[PDB]
Amino acid sequence: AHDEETFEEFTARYEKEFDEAYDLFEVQRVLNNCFSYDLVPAPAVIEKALRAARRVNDLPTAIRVFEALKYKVENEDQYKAYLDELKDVRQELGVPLKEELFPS
Amino acid sequence: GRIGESWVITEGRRLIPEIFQWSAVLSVCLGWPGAVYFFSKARKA
Amino acid sequence: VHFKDGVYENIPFKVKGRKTPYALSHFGFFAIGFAVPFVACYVQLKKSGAF
Amino acid sequence: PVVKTAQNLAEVNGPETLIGPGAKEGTVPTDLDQETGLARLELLGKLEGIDVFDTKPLDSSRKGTMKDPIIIESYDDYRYVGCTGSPAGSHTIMWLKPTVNEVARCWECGSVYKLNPVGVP
Amino acid sequence: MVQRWLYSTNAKDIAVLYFMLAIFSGMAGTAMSLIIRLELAAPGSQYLHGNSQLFNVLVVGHAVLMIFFLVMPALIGGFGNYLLPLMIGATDTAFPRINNIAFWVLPMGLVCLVTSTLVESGAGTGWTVYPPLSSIQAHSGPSVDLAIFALHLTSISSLLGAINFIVTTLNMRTNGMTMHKLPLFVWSIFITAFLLLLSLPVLSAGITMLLLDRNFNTSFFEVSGGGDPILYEHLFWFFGHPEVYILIIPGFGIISHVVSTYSKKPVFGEISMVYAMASIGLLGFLVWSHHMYIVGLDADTRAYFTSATMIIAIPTGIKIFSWLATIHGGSIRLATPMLYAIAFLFLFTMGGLTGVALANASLDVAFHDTYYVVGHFHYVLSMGAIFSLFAGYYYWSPQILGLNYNEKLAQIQFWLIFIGANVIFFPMHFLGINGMPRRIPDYPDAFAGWNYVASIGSFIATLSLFLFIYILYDQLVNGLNNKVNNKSVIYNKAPDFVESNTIFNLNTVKSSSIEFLLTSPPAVHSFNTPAVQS
Amino acid sequence: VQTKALSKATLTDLPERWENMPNLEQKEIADNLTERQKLPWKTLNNEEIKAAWYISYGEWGPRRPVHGKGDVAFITKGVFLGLGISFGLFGLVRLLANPETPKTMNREWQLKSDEYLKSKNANPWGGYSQVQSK
Ligand code: HEA
Ligand code: HEA
Ligand SMILES: [Cu+2]
Ligand SMILES: [Mg+2]
Ligand SMILES: [Zn+2]
Repeated sequence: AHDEETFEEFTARYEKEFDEAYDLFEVQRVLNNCFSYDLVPAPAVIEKALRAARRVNDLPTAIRVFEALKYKVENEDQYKAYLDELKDVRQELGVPLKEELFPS
Repeated sequence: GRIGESWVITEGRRLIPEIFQWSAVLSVCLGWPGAVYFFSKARKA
Repeated sequence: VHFKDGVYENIPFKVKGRKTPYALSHFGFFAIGFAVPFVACYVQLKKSGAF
Repeated sequence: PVVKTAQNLAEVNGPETLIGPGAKEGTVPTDLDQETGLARLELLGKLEGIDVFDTKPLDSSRKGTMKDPIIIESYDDYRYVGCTGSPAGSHTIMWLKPTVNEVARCWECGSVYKLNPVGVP
Repeated sequence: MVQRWLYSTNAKDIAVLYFMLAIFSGMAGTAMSLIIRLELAAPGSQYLHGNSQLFNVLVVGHAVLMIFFLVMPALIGGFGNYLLPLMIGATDTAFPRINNIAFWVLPMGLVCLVTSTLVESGAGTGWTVYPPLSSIQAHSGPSVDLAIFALHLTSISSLLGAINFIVTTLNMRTNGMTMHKLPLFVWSIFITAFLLLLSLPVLSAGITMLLLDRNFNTSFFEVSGGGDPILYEHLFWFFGHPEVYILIIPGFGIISHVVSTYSKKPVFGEISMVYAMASIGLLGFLVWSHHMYIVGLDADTRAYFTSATMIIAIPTGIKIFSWLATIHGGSIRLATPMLYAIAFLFLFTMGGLTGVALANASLDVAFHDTYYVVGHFHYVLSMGAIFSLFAGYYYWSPQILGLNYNEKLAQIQFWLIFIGANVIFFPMHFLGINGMPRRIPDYPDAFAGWNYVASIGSFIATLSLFLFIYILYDQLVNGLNNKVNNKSVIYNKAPDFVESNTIFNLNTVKSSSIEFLLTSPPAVHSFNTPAVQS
Repeated sequence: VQTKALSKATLTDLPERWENMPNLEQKEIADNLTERQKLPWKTLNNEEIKAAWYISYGEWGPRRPVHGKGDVAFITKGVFLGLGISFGLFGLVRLLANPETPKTMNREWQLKSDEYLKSKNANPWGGYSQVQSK
């Protein structure tokens, strides 16, 4: 569809596309196709992406979500007010970030 | 955006150092005839 | 007959199994290519003046 | 030895069966009489109903992933397949190389392609 | 091996031979450019003492050899013969003996052009070989007859290749290639092969009229006797502008593909880009006399042609804007063909802007047969077609030859040819607007500095080609060791961000045309079965 | 609880160890890490999370950079060396050209040749002085 996609149609289409993946190629593929759009996705998309990366049982694609997002955002105040919205999902899912994992 | 440092400042900080290096690379991609004229004997060297 | 394919059976030069080094043929090709205008200049400079 | 000339597409047995009978002394030859080889094969096929050298854009109706792939057919061990989405023109054309021992996954559409390699080498 | 290289009706083993004559003739032509710019380095009779006829012979040899035996083979013949069957899924081309005779009548045009520069001092006219400078009264000998028989043979070669290309991409496409789904280099070779058979018949007619009023006593351009030399200027430049649009349109195709595949983005509006390229093709015939603003045309027809050459200028502009749009927002992996693709945009936009400075029929009276013109075409022809040629070789030859080159030597070769060719042709503009005419052996010694600067640059531009020759040698004897021992780049398309390495090794090549899915050096029967597409 | 954790010595210092490890050990710790990820994620120790991130996403193999480890210095050294080499070879090619100059090249001729110009006021507002010789 070459007609534009509003934000609600975007987040509903991609939530129903993150729910259906079963392999690892599918999760990374739909994650790349979600991040290589123009907008940054709302955390309703990305907590579902974290659950869909938990279903395949591999860790580093549940970390590169956070680093790709840090490359996505326009400053770090948006990044901090973002990351305190995905706090408890990051807690009980137990994934790390980059800056505390690789201190440099 | 809505909350954060404003887009005018956070893109001026990205692009204002780029203008001077663009001017440098254009002044040395088109201005080397001035540098070769400066040392020759036509400028009473 | 389909001619058999490899990494060195796509070019007219034989490279691996030779008797002479490959640098001889590969640089003599561009030596004669770079020296055909010089021999044109020589045959044109002995026909009119000197050299 | 004994050779007949393959009245339709069922009785071909190689390149020695596509000859056919010659014309007479006065009649102009028809293409059924004298044409031989691959052209005779295509003519006999088109007179039977089928046409050989099956040219068709591949089925991009369903998506299809590793539970049931998109099955393609080739007489060799590989077949270059240019995927263009779950509709006919969704994303730009990405070329995959499904072979006999590996499926081909699109990475932009997501569909997979697997062969039934006919072969007979 | 005699039946694989001398008879050889297979479009993969004809393109290698095309490329071999291309590198041979390009070496000969740049030896002539080195000799020209070495003699023009200082006023007073240098290395060739006196003898302006030898300099005229050298400049027509450089011009016609490097146009019709390097750029046209290594863009039309070699690259089209290797890639036009390999992108649309034909097993190989239609009329295979026709593009074998096209290649095999190239180097006999080359050997008669070489032996034309030896007999009775020689053809000196420049590549736009004009009457009555070339008629038998003012130029006696069998030299320019062999020099234009070379053009007859090259003309025949390029037309046979054009008919070959046109039918082999109008009929033998693969299963799903529609009329507008082809990659853009196929469309460039398509439109270029149309402009060849729509243009060069007029050229061959005009130059055989030149031959049979040289030797067969007719009077087409012999003026005392009825004719006029203005008719040759018309009949020549009616080919002479479509010839360079032929030489530059596959450059646009190559640059489109390499900026599409080194920025991980499709080209911005491929349909509008191919409409712009096709309109450039069908419009490049209507502006043939912008090389004849001086000879005595009316101001009304000069007004028409200076109106129409700017509408020639606009779709090249929208093509360059689409190139900026398709490299914008990408993930640009700066390898060595992407460097040439980036340099081509700037170094061709510069020449096109000075070209539309030339295109005003008002302004052409101050700039005609003047080194400003040399600065324009030695931008848009040299840097254009040959930076696209280098971005064709450094991008395709790991797939064709199957041997990976050295990377750091490729980047020093790019920066050496970029610096050492930007220092040559940039003082030509100052020599032009200060008043230096073309084709002089040398000059009144006022403007004695910019020629010296250009001559100190041409040695850099020659040393970079010597390093390119060493790149060819290091690729040919150290291909597998540059695969293994970490001197090269192996994947031209990098893995995306959130994709693992174990997942990149599944889908190795994310192409959009067929050519990077065939194995290194590809099989002689690649498409046994057709290559389906939806 | 079935699979065992990798010990410290098999997995220490892995971004500094991945390039010279044999290709039979790399498949083993790749298998071991991709089965260790099937547990709850909080019981994955902090020594092996860096190992998994470098194995799946590190700058090795496919993600190797095109300008790696000071090769920008090598290519600018090659560019300036090529400029110097071409300058020297242009000089010693220039050395063998022709012994004598045209006689109107030294400054003594140029002063007369622009005195003649200012006699007839040619190029009055722009430049008219011609010397260009030492
Ligand atoms: C193909 C077009 C082409 C190219 C590339 C060049 C490039 C050069 N030319 Fe020019 N030239 C002409 C076509 C070209 N020229 C024409 C048509 C005229 C007009 C003649 C007339 O009207 O009388 C002219 C005139 C002309 C003049 C003006 C003289 C005059 O008329 O008064 C000069 C002076 O410097 C010159 C010398 C050079 C030099 C030193 C180069 C250097 O740039 C050469 C260095 C080039 C390279 C190093 C390119 C790489 C070479 C390869 C072989 C790469 C191989 C790669 C593959 C095969 C993929 N030629
Ligand atoms: C490769 C072939 C080729 C190409 C592509 C061009 C490109 C152009 N050339 Fe050139 N030209 C030659 C080959 C070529 N030329 C040759 C061989 C000679 C010497 C002949 C001789 O011996 O006498 C010559 C010299 C020459 C002349 C003859 C002058 C004379 O001899 O007296 C003219 C006249 O109009 C001209 C004009 C142009 C224009 C307007 C373009 C345009 O096509 C350029 C288009 C590009 C741009 C316009 C820039 C990109 C666009 C934008 C950035 C958008 C904004 C731009 C605008 C709004 C203008 N050039
Ligand atoms: Cu033109
Ligand atoms: Mg003219
Ligand atoms: Zn797809």
